[PDB]
Amino acid sequence: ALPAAPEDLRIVQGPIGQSIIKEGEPTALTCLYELPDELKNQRIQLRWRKDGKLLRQVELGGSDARLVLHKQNGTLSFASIIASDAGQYQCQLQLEAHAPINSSPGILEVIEQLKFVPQPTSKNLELDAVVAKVHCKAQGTPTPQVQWVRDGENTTLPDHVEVDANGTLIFRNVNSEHRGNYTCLATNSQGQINATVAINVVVTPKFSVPPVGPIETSEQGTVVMHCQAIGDPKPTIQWDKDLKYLSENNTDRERFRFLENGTLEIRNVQVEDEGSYGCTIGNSAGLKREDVQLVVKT
Ligand SMILES: *[C@@H]1O[C@H](CO)[C@@H](O)[C@H](O)[C@H]1NC(C)=O
Ligand SMILES: *[C@@H]1O[C@H](CO)[C@@H](O)[C@H](O)[C@H]1NC(C)=O
Ligand SMILES: *[C@@H]1O[C@H](CO)[C@@H](O)[C@H](O)[C@H]1NC(C)=O
Ligand SMILES: *[C@@H]1O[C@H](CO)[C@@H](O)[C@H](O)[C@H]1NC(C)=O
Ligand SMILES: *[C@@H]1O[C@H](CO)[C@@H](O)[C@H](O)[C@H]1NC(C)=O
Ligand SMILES: *[C@@H]1O[C@H](CO)[C@@H](O)[C@H](O)[C@H]1NC(C)=O
Repeated sequence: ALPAAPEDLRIVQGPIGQSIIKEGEPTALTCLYELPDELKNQRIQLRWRKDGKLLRQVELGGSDARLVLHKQNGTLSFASIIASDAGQYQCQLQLEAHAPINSSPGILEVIEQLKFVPQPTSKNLELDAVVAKVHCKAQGTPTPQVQWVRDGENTTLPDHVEVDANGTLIFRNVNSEHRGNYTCLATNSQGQINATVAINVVVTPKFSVPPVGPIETSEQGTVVMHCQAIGDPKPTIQWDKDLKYLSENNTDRERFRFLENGTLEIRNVQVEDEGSYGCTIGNSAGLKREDVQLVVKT
């Protein structure tokens, strides 16, 4: 129950009753004011509120951003409208220790861009994964309907593929038939947008020929240890000793032979050659390692 503000302090041109603006467009809401000279040194605040919440304020009397409030004329200016700018706006002229002067409210409606939020992207699913999900959400005016189809010659979603009420594409017990290009369509009266994404099915490496040991030999003998892998993408193999990689850069080049088929052959075995040798198999999907003990008998 604060005292009323003086009559010469007033909002001359408040916001328009209703504005409709397209997302991406600039706009501005008005709050032209008259500030009498006998208050120029008082604490006077011009505030803009959105849905009842303070949004911008500037002191009018005593002591590149997208959304700014201009001191001289009270304009709330939007350099570019975004969907969340929609709401009910009101400006206030507030002298310290007095009742605020309230403008009429102004409704700001935004014609939203038809677009995905966010835009679906390509995914790699693990073979035999129990559940895998690909979200699809869009905005627009009105809110668009979202659906999934398969791209290409056969548009039907494979078995154990479904779309839930949120537009989420769901794969159950991922198998090789799930691989393909899948299209999310968002449709309303503004048109239709189409995000097609690659859904690949990958397989972490597995040993087809794992290293097998213990490998026992005598000094000056020759040993071989094997490593071959399968997977999708085609895995690479890498030899280590005690988790330290092995190559020509750190082994005797006339004794250690790294064959193309994954086999490691050690000629003229020495006592120091003993230890734990490992093969790591890897692709873009994952990694595995298996090790073997090399025993050198005196
Ligand atoms: C208020 O002043 C600013 C700064 O010059 C200007 O950009 C804006 O257009 C003005 N408001 C109106 C409604 O003209
Ligand atoms: C299209 O794909 C579905 C789902 O995998 C399958 O059941 C159907 O037989 C396919 N149709 C043709 C003509 O290949
Ligand atoms: C849809 O999303 C909401 C969250 O907005 C969640 O609570 C609900 O469980 C989801 N529905 C399904 C079927 O996943
Ligand atoms: C998707 O389309 C691209 C381009 O046509 C093609 O190379 C690819 O094999 C298709 N399928 C997947 C799973 O990416
Ligand atoms: C979706 O867009 C792709 C291009 O990315 C196109 O090849 C495909 O035919 C479109 N699908 C539909 C149902 O419009
Ligand atoms: C790799 O090739 C070498 C030489 O031909 C052979 O001795 C070895 O057994 C091969 N490894 C496997 C796992 O076949």
